[PDB]
Amino acid sequence: ISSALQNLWTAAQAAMAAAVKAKAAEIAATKTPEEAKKVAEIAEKAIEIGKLAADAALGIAAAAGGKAVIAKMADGISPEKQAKYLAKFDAEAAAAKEGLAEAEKILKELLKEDPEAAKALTATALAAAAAAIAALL
Repeated sequence: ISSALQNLWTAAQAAMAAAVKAKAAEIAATKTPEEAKKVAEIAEKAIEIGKLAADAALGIAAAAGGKAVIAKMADGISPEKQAKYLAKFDAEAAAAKEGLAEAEKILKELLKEDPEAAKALTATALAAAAAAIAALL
């Protein structure tokens, strides 16, 4: 049902987090335990960045697809309903861009905490997110 789709998305997010944590273990192995704890916290925030970016990309793509669907159902539907659903979809895209802004907010502080670990963990998170987004679509 929608059950299995949510199970798929849950498992994809779990794979993303597992990739980020594997990279985090690689980084922490060359650090003191006291700095490795910091690496772990940066890894958690990078996992969050990856989830946000994936959700935002999916929302933007769904909104664009819906607006294209309305642009074919041209005079098949009244201009009033056209505007109704084009707006609903613009709000959908706006929420996705809000998620992107929050991801940027987190990335800027992670760069203010440890730029090299932030860069590596966020690159791993975004790559796992791209792989999941492509696998779903």
